[PDB]
Amino acid sequence: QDQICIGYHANNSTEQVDTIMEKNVTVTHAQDILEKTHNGKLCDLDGVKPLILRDCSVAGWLLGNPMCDEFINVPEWSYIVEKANPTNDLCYPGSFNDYEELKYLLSRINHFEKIQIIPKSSWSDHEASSGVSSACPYLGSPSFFRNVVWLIKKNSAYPTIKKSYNNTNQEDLLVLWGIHHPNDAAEQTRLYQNPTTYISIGTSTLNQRLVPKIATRSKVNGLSSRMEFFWTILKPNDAINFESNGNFIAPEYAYKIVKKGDSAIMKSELEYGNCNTKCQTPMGAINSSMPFHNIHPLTIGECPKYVKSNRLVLATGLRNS
Amino acid sequence: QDQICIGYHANNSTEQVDTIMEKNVTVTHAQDILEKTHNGKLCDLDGVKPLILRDCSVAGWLLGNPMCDEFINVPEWSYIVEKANPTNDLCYPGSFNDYEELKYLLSRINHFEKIQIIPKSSWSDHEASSGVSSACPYLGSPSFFRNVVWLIKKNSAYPTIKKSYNNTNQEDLLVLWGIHHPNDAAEQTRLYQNPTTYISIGTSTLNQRLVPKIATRSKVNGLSSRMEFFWTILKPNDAINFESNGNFIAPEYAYKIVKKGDSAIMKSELEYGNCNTKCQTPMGAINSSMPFHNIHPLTIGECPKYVKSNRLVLATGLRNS
Amino acid sequence: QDQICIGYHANNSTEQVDTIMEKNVTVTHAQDILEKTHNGKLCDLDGVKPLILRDCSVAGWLLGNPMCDEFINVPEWSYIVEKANPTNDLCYPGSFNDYEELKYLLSRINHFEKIQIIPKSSWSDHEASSGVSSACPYLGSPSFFRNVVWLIKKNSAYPTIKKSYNNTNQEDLLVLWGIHHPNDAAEQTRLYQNPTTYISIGTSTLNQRLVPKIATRSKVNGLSSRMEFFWTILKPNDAINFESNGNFIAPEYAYKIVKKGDSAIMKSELEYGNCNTKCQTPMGAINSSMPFHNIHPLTIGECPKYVKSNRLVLATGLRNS
Amino acid sequence: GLFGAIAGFIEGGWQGMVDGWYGYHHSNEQGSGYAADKESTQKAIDGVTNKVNSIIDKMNTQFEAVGREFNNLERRIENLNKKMEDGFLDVWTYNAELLVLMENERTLDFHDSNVKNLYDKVRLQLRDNAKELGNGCFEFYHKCDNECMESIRNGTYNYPQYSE
Amino acid sequence: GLFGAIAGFIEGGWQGMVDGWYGYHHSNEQGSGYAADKESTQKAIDGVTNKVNSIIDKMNTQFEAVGREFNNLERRIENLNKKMEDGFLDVWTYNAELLVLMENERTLDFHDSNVKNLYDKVRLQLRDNAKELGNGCFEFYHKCDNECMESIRNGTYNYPQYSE
Amino acid sequence: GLFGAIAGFIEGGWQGMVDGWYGYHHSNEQGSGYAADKESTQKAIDGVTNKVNSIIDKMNTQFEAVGREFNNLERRIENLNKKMEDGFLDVWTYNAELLVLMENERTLDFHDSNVKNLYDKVRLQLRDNAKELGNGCFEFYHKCDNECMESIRNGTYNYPQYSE
Ligand SMILES: CC(=O)N[C@H]1[C@H]([C@H](O)[C@H](O)CO)O[C@@](OC[C@H]2O[C@@H](O)[C@H](O)[C@@H](O)[C@H]2O)(C(=O)O)C[C@@H]1O
Ligand SMILES: CC(=O)N[C@H]1[C@H]([C@H](O)[C@H](O)CO)O[C@@](OC[C@H]2O[C@@H](O)[C@H](O)[C@@H](O)[C@H]2O)(C(=O)O)C[C@@H]1O
Ligand SMILES: CC(=O)N[C@H]1[C@H]([C@H](O)[C@H](O)CO)O[C@@](OC[C@H]2O[C@@H](O)[C@H](O)[C@@H](O)[C@H]2O)(C(=O)O)C[C@@H]1O
Ligand SMILES: *[C@@H]1O[C@H](CO)[C@@H](O)[C@H](O)[C@H]1NC(C)=O
Ligand SMILES: *[C@@H]1O[C@H](CO)[C@@H](O)[C@H](O)[C@H]1NC(C)=O
Ligand SMILES: *[C@@H]1O[C@H](CO)[C@@H](O)[C@H](O)[C@H]1NC(C)=O
Repeated sequence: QDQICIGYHANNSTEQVDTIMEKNVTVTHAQDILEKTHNGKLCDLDGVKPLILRDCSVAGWLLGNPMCDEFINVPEWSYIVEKANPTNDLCYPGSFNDYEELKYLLSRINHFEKIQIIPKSSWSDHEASSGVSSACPYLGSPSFFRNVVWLIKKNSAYPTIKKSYNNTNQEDLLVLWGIHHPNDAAEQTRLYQNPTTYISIGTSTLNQRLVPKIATRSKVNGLSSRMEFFWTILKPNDAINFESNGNFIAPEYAYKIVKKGDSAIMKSELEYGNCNTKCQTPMGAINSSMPFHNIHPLTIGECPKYVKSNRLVLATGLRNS
Repeated sequence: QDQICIGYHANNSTEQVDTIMEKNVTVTHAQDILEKTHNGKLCDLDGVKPLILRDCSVAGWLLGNPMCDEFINVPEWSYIVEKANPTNDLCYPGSFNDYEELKYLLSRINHFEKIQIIPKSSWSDHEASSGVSSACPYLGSPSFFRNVVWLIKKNSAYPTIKKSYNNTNQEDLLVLWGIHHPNDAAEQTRLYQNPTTYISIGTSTLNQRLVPKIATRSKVNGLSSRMEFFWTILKPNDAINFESNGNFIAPEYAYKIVKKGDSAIMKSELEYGNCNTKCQTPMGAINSSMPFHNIHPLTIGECPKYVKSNRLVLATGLRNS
Repeated sequence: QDQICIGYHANNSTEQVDTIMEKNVTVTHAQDILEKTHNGKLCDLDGVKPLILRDCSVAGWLLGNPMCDEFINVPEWSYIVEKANPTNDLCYPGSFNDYEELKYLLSRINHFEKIQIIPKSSWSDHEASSGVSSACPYLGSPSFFRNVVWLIKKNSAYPTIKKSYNNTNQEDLLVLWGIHHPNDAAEQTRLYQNPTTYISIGTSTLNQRLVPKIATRSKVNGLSSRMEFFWTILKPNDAINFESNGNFIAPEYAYKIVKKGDSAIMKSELEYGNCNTKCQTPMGAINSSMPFHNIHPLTIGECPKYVKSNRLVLATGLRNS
Repeated sequence: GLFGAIAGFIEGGWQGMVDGWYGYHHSNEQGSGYAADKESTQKAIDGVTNKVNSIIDKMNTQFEAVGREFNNLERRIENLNKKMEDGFLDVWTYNAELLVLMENERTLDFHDSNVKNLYDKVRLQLRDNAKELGNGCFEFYHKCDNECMESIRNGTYNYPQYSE
Repeated sequence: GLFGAIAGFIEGGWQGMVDGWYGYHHSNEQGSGYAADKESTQKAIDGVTNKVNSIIDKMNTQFEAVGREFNNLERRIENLNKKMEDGFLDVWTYNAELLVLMENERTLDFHDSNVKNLYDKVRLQLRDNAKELGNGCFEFYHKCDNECMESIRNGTYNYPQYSE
Repeated sequence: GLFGAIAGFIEGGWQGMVDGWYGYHHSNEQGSGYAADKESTQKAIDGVTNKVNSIIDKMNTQFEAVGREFNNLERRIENLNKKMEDGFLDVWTYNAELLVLMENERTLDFHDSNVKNLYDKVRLQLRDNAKELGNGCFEFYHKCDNECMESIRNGTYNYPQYSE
């Protein structure tokens, strides 16, 4: 006869979702909110290209390891990529004060501008072109870190140094220098004449006195000697004052901080792909409209939200027999 | 004929709430659980008045910056208010060891009692009333930090000092002292005769040796010299031992910690209102029965729960056409 | 006549659960998911027995406090138990560099193997069996820390020491040594002849110079002198180099790290029960199928999930009049 | 409406009933009127009062931020400190807002449930003795005096009352 | 089924209805057919669209992990850093998964609610004029032309239509 | 009761039914009795078993606190460490308690749902052949032998069975 019936939609989709009381439930329509794919590349970030340290560390770059000449001048970057174990670091064995604190500063910077603050030619009463070592070779010849100069005596004499540089720029200056720790008293006089030496350094803020440690150590990269490096941020119109009668590894080039900004130091073995992206992870870039992802927690750019899941599916439709 | 009908309440309230599936839904009755108003003042906390450092820093207060005389004696406080950039700090340029660690201790204290542990008059073989500087002026005349005394030579002589103080109180003692770093060897002898000096300090626990750093630095507040300050907590019945042959900035007044307790160091440009409260934020006090608020996360007292929201309304009644 | 009725289960259980809108609701069946009981003992963990420092601290153990002989040799452990205030620590007053950082390393280790790296008999030109003190008594007689030797002069002479040890094992070496800080210049010469002394120490990585601090301090355990101890991890095939002309507290025994692993340092006054467990808390072990517990947050082993609650009951059945 | 009572088969609300959330409206021989069902109005006021207090009690120990400062060479732990305190204050802001969104809904569907359960309280009593109009009202197959309304209004209505 | 409509008294779904989530299926004199109830289909699409967007908006400020490094003598804060970042990324993973599990359910029971509320839309109109088959269908006590179906399909059906 | 079945129109529970959560109670010619509806009892035991296990599985990676110590001049990071571990252990305590409160409720309303869905399983079968007493019971317009009860008890009841 006559009839009327109330029913509901159904279709052919096999997609399943979960609820609290039941898993693997098939539905008519769903929405996956979890991006699970990247391009496996290291891309530019919104058109600004990353700085990919290759087999160089931050220290090798900033100090100017001769094996790191690729980075002598470096344009504005978006983020920095460093390998887990860069082979080019401190060619001359030693240490780098407050290194992780510097690395952190770097994640807050987008561009350095290398400038010569004390030319190697200005040293009239000390030797400046003999500060080289087999530990730091360039094309097979003994060399050294490019941005600092290892001064030694001249005509059997090391007059005490009084050098001063005033930051007359409008940008903060990253200034690096070092001290050399010999292996015995003979080496000390051989390099510097003076047996008992020091290096004082002052700014508005900094007030340090360094004395070299002449002592017996185990050979690293062939040497028992050590080079120990220091740094500071020189604020505009402040000056830095060096006084030393030996073991001084004087600055030559320093870095104007021309662009503070949001940045990062990615640990990744990957290298430069040739691409652009809005979201970059250390294992590859992301291009998605998804609100979530599961690729890597350490990320940079306008990215989805990281989550440890392998599947996250929202149910929009209804049950389906 | 005869009838019976089941219905529900309704009224005139326009108040809206949100749900997951629908926003801006009008209801009969609701409850706002988010306090969004403060009095814009810095009040007493349950009748005990805060300590409002004005243009003085914690260091200026504790060391006794002459521009900070308002705080020479300071009653029990409930919390401490410091400006973001206090203008009265280290009038004589230099530094303050473990300053943030001291600041943290302060948030655990409610009352100091200044006491004279080494009177300025007790120095028989050194000058004690000439330790002043243009950097630290009081009413136009050269002065210095009040709680420590800057000793210099007397009759072209600086005998080595052996001074000792035993904490015979039942309270912990906060004891401050300093070392002076000159700018050249001439200044060193001019102040102290002795060219090579030191300051040793010992307790049960402390065992330090300080040597001044005579070096060239950039002028700050007119000077290239520096004053560097140290502190320790002297426990009841322990003693502190000073030995020095120059550059010693000896203690005179110290602080008995008479009241440990819950406290805070608020950063606020605000100053003393004339009021009382149970809950104080850095931008104003709170008086509410609300379980939540959105005014400031750093808070002190019996306060609501901080939340970043701008609206939080619970639905008690029902839907309203 | 004829009837059919639909109803539901009911029974005699008085157990209650909570909901958002209603507390203390009785139900037919429930499930408590909160383990609230321990055995009040310190057990073995899966058959491997803990190391229970008794009245000895980590420092007393590792340095070899004579009152700590119980731990001269110590088998593989599962976790370490230390009292809140061990009475046997630094018998000779002083300090222990980077102690908490060492304690943390320990929570990453399961077994040390004590080995003699410099025998006490090898010191031909210094005294090695007179380095004892009343501060460190053994059975009533003056003694010292067992793992290090306090060298003094011999025939009114202290030749400068050049000692070197190469880690020829395949395991990392924990190596401890110290410096002695005298109380006056007389004591310095009485022990070491030389008035001005130092201790240099080098590895691949370490490059330190220590000078003793001769100064007046308050008596602790009867003495004004201090012993200050240092440590390092010696990596396989690296060597450690000591040079000193006084105040050197030389190593004798060191610790091969034979078993890295997951571990812990429990703070507990409890001592060895005689039992085994899968989950150990500082106030007692746990044996449960419960998914949660409320006994103590700091835990080790396959344990339930810690939660601050006192009751957590899930409703499986239904309402019960 | 999840149960479909409120704003479903019942088009709107009764302004004239200023006596509670749920009730009635009759119109017999002796006039019209309103009466608040003090029964279901109580199991409802008990509901939201406990709900509000539970939402508040679940969050009395939340997360307090304390002030810590760091120097120019402690930028790492300073950032750690910053993000760790921002961290907890974000999750608790999430927890508050999310609990409100979720319980505002279970609140509205709770009033819908009660109405659906009151229309069924009456419907499961006046079986043949009335006709379900379907707009929320019933029409009797007999006359219902002001003492007949009360028996329904308190739970026990007598079936012996003829038909058509 | 929490309301029992979907997969309860209605055994399955209508493949032939490719016009929406809820609808009808008649069979009168002038043939059979399907028609999507654009009414309840809209209050449903409004539901899940707002639901998806709310789930996403509730978690746009979540927790970002930044890279910090530590030396060989900073193993304590390094571990603190590690576990604190693992900490937040665990709770937010919990928050996401748990919100999905809970709202997938309130989603399914929402479609069950709507069907239960549509069967009751028709049932509360064709009181005596039809017999509830109980499998989801009704059978008329009169003939129902293609203009009779439409009056039910938009909310106002006329009762004056005789019986048996 | 959100669906109003349990403790609503059905005043209480049947102690005599020790065979499951939902069931029946008949009284025909051949005597009385109880029978557990193994059907809905299974879709219910499946419910809470998965629910318990989901609550547990959602929180197996929670937050572990490890022991770290700090000296007298590390009071800042010590406090950071303290509050950061107290922090996570607070939110997870919140997460546990809150999930229990919320799912205990959806548990009770789930049993209410099933009863409401069983009374409707029978009601949508014995349309005219019985009268809904309204207290949870039905009364037949014919006699119902012990083989008549079984047909209802497993889903297919035959309508051809006369009236009054
Ligand atoms: C500026 C200078 O003197 N460079 C030397 C360098 C330094 O003298 C030395 O590094 C001190 O720090 O010495 C170098 O030769 C080192 C060479 O010496 C042998 O005795 C040793 O056995 C070899 O392994 C090797 O170290 C050097 O190259 O670093 C030479 C350099 O000219
Ligand atoms: C105790 C004492 O000697 N106070 C002196 C102070 C100290 O000598 C000085 O600070 C060393 O630390 O010197 C002060 O005068 C400084 C004055 O000196 C000029 O040469 C300089 O060009 C000026 O800018 C100014 O620094 C001082 O006031 O601090 C005087 C004080 O009496
Ligand atoms: C190696 C050695 O010389 N051991 C001495 C020890 C040291 O000389 C001393 O610790 C220096 O660090 O001295 C001890 O006797 C100390 C004894 O001296 C009195 O003057 C003092 O008043 C007493 O309280 C007490 O300290 C010692 O036992 O430590 C003796 C030891 O032989
Ligand atoms: C640096 O140069 C400017 C301008 O010549 C000068 O005023 C300033 O004092 C200098 N800085 C220092 C610390 O000498
Ligand atoms: C301080 O004084 C008390 C009592 O005079 C004395 O016993 C104690 O040893 C003193 N403290 C020190 C370290 O000298
Ligand atoms: C330790 O011994 C090995 C083998 O004898 C040697 O090759 C190595 O260089 C030594 N280590 C040092 C640092 O001397």
